[PDB]
Amino acid sequence: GPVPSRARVYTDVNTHRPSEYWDYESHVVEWGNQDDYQLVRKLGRGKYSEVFEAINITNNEKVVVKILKPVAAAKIKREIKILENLRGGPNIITLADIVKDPVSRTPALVFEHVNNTDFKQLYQTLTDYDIRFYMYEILKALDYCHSMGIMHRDVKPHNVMIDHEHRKLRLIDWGLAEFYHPGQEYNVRVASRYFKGPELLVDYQMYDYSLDMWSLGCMLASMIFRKEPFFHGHDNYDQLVRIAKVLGTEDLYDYIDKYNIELDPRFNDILGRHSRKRWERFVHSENQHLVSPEALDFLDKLLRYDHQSRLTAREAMEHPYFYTVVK
Ligand SMILES: O=C1NC(=O)/C(=C/c2ccc3ncccc3c2)S1
Ligand code: NA
Repeated sequence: GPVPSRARVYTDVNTHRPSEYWDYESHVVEWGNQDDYQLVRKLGRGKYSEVFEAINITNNEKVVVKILKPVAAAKIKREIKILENLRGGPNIITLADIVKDPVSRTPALVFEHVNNTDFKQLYQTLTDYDIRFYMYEILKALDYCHSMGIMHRDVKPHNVMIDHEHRKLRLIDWGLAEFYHPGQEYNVRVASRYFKGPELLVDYQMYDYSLDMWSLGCMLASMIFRKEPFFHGHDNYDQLVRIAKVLGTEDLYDYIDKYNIELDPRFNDILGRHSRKRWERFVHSENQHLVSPEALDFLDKLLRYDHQSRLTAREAMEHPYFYTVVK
């Protein structure tokens, strides 16, 4: 069968912890007072939640309330525990409270409010400097959660809240996040289509933090090339074909060979044969001011089939692309 894989950083962080850190099922929630929060406006609906702007009437500060659906099948406890474990980390959304919603009767998570324009609305208008600046801020969040034994598994523009006026960023929606345990096989039905790593698309379950670095690379490519999304698959199958048209098929087949993966036979009729395109093929008059040799080398080192070969978040922060950003 498939050959096993282990993360090359933060491999055993959870194994050394007391079980309370990662055994989210045994976590006992401390409840706040639902009357502290008055709902202001409906912001939108998640797959398992509904999200509202609200006011904390005890300090009159804006907050956001995420009321979870009872269809969660025990997944509420995981998100709560992960949010509490990561609270205070750089650029991690702050869980301010947990209350029991009086109408739905499910847990409602209370977050700090971010005066964002949501990143997907903004990330196609940024200057070269601002792409580098905000990418570095996202990397602070990812290295923090990875170093804490957690993979986000849903990195995408919608899940990065950016207050562009104040140049502040928060990584949100930890509802798909999971604790990394070496040797564990995970569900591949995570992340959003355009940001899914090759490991998910080829059904390789023993993945790790490096999944988030693929998703980050997809965001970077969309920003520097002004192409939304960069890999524009019509479904999960065509998604891998779109990747192969850029990265080539012989490296894909080498990845499959290395991990002893049984490629879904459906790919035989759609993958074709493709050679890697040099990154300069995607440069044009409208995006060339966002492209530099450093940007292309950095992207090249994120968007690799082999999850063990991609830059880690800390390696990424060391890259020359960020030498221009004030630290
Ligand atoms: O589905 C979700 N999961 C989260 O973790 C969310 C967090 C969040 C935080 C702050 C916000 N500020 C303004 C507007 C929306 C906001 C949303 S929404
Ligand atoms: Na820097």
